[PDB]
Amino acid sequence: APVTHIWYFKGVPSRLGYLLDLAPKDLEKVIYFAAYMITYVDDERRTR
DNA sequence: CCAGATCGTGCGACACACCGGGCCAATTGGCCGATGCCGTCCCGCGAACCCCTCTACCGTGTTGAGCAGCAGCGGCCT
Repeated sequence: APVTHIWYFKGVPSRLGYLLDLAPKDLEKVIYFAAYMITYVDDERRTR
């Protein structure tokens, strides 16, 4: 299974957080299997 | 003065100088040929060597200092 690099996750400032605009707590929750993340949504289909 | 050392000279011996002959001793050193023991290998069996599998009373919780970013809150502004 894929894993993350600790240098680009933990070190302040959280580079992943800055790039994706995620607070470090949310990122830590996601990567360490504590909450889901929505990675795709079909806006036009649901609106129709 | 004059007689032996030194040297001249002479006669002989002569130890080889030659450069050429004519045979030989010692001493071979090869493996010739024949005989014999060891290295390698191909099984043969067996001791051990490692891996996998299953057992059903039941049983249910682990210092100080320096610098920077984030969360909560007081208080405008709409």
